[PDB]
Order: sequence, then C-alpha cells, then structure tokens
Amino acid sequence: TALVCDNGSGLVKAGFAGDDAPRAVFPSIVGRPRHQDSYVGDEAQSKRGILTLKYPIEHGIITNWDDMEKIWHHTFYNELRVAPEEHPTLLTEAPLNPKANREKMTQIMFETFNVPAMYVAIQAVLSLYASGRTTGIVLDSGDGVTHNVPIYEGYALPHAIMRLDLAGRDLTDYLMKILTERGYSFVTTAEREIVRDIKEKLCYVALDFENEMATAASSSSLEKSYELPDGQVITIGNERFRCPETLFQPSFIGMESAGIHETTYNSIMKCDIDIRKDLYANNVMSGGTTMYPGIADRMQKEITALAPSTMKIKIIAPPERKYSVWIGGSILASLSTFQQMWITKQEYDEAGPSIVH
Amino acid sequence: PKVAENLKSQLEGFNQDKLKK
Ligand SMILES: Nc1ncnc2c1ncn2[C@@H]1O[C@H](COP(=O)(O)OP(=O)(O)OP(=O)(O)O)[C@@H](O)[C@H]1O
Ligand SMILES: [Mg+2]
Repeated sequence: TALVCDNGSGLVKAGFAGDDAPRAVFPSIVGRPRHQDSYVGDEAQSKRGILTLKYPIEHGIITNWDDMEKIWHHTFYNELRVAPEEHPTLLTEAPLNPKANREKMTQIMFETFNVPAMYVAIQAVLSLYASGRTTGIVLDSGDGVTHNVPIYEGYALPHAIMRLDLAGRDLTDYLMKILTERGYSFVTTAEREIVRDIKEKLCYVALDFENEMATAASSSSLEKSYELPDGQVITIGNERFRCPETLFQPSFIGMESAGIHETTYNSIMKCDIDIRKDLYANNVMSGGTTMYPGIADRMQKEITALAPSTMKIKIIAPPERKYSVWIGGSILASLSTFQQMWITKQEYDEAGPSIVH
Repeated sequence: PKVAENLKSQLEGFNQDKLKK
C-alpha cells in the first residue's frame, strides 16, 4: 500500500492510500531537549516542559530539513508503524513551493528514507480532486497560511495563485486578544488550547457583518457560554463572528491585505478569460479554517457582489473539508491510472532530484 | 501529449464510497 503524508502548516495528516481518512493527525512540530533525545507531534506536547519546540512548516513551506526529516521519521516509524522502504509515498506541498524545495523533499525520501517510489502533489490540487473535479478554484485556509489556487484541467496555474499570510492560528490569537482584553487569562499552551476550542466550537461567519453587529447589540440571542475547567464561564456573542470576520477583513488584526473573497476574485481575474466562467461555478473550500458555519454562504454573496451580474457562481464546501487534501492524495495514490506517474527509485538514480519537475 | 484523460476520468468518476473505513 502507498502512503499519503500531508505536510501541513500546523498538523501532519498521514495514513494509507485507499483509506477514507488519515490514520495519524498530529502537530507539525519537533522538540529537542535542552538538558544533557527527539520528540514529534503529540509527544512534543506530552513532554513539553523540557524541550525546545520547533515549527518547521509554520507558513506552509518547509524551512528546516533536519526537523522535517524528524517529522517524517516519526510519521513513518511511530505513527503509521511502517517500513518506508516497503511503500510508495505521496507527499503534499504548498502552492508556490520553490523548486529547490521540492527537489530537497525528493532527495530526503529516496536518500534518507529509501522509498521504492514517490510523488509530490499540490495540496489545493488534491482537495479539488477529492471533490471529483479537475477544474475549479480552491480556497485553502489551514493553520498558518491561506491560498487561492485556480486549477485548469488538473494543473494549478501558478501565475494566478494568491496568498494570504493569515489563517486559523491568527484567528485563535485574535480570539485570545479579544478575551484577554475582556479580563480573561489565556497565555499558557494549555490555555491557547482552550481559546482554539472556543473558536472551533462557537465562532461563525456572519452573512452580513454589520447586520450581525446590530443583532448582537440589540438582543442576547447570539450570546453563547463556555466553561473553562477552572469553573469560569466566559460569555461571548459578537466575538463569535468578529473572530472569523478577519479572513474577510484582514485589517482586524492590523493587516493591509485583501480579504479572502477579494483574493478569490483577483485570482480568477488573472486566469484566461475563457476559463473564468468555470472557476466561478466551481469554487471549492478546503482546510480546517474553512469549517466556520456560514463561510460558503458569505463567500457566495461576496463573489456575487464582485462578479458580473449574469455569472453563475457556486461555492462548494464538503463536510470533509478539514481533510480533503489528504483524501485527494489517498484517491489519486490509489487510482490505476496514477501508477505510471510515481517517481521510481530507478528513475531517481538515473535522473537526480531534478526529475520531480 | 497523452497525460490526462484516463486519470481525469477516474478522478471525477471515483466513488468516494469505495474508500476503506
Ligand atoms: N470546526 C472548526 N472551526 C474553525 N476552525 C477549525 C475547525 N476545525 C479545525 N480548525 C482549524 O484549522 C486549522 C488547521 O487546519 P489544517 O489541517 O487545514 O491546517 P494545515 O493543513 O496544518 O496548514 P497547511 O495548509 O500548510 O497544511 C487548525 O488550527 C484549527 O484550529
Ligand atoms: Mg493544509
């Protein structure tokens, strides 16, 4: 069985090709002791107070290879419990990943881990695959990074890719700002954890942000309560939707960027005119920070306001969307048609890391 | 020159059901 490892900004999703879900999901982090000897994922939480905690793909591009190899070694030996030499491994990459980067990934797999074969796929591309389409425009918001990726006949159009350096860690931080400004105590990593859960449980995307601010101002009907373990109930009403409102208004955390509805629209307007009609009717959302209730509906209404009046627009938001990158990999990795596309160890010895292009 | 259509067809047509649980 082939392996599928999605190298996410905050979490690794990995498992086997042919499966409907990943087997292992864990923070994309390496911890080394200071004293005196390596832990990854859940464990670099599970022994956190004696380590230096590294984040080798904070931002989505892999920044340190040592720590990255560590993440892979953990993923192969602890988490999937596999011999990497027995399995094809499909690896994911961020949109706009530097070629020296993709070659490096390839070098590590073959050289270090000794895989019989491998392949690098773009994350957003896989998510579009998971939604059974080969043309569409993907919004992928995950932990550390958001992109808009328009895709034609199976191939990202890298010149139209848009990037927003704001994603769900930035939203947790902001809920954390909000709540701490209200008098509450959230600093510790046991306490970010709480803020995250509050965000993941209660936050939603307003259909109309001012229409929603006024409902919160006039009745108590949007006020929800959350019990910290220390007994404290924290009541929130407008914060629920101010937090994810930042994807659309990046000014909320002091950023000068276009919001996601806008980057979606600019990205379409950088593609071929003759394929715009099909991006518009095939906007797919993916990644954990797309999970807010109302985001598809808001995205519909905003694009509508931007597009020409006659344009058929469709937003698609799979309930799997936290994991469609990975599912897309699992699908593609398992298809008969894909099997002549794997980069084989023979192919690597003969062509070098350059082959992966 | 030949590297899409059969792959295209399995992807679009793939039954997400047929996936191990
Ligand atoms: N129901 C939810 N509501 C809001 N946000 C959520 C929900 N579930 C998960 N998230 C957020 O999604 C973020 C991670 O999503 P995801 O797995 O897509 O990111 P990532 O893949 O690690 O980043 P990258 O795209 O580089 O891989 C988490 O920080 C989490 O807080
Ligand atoms: Mg991701």
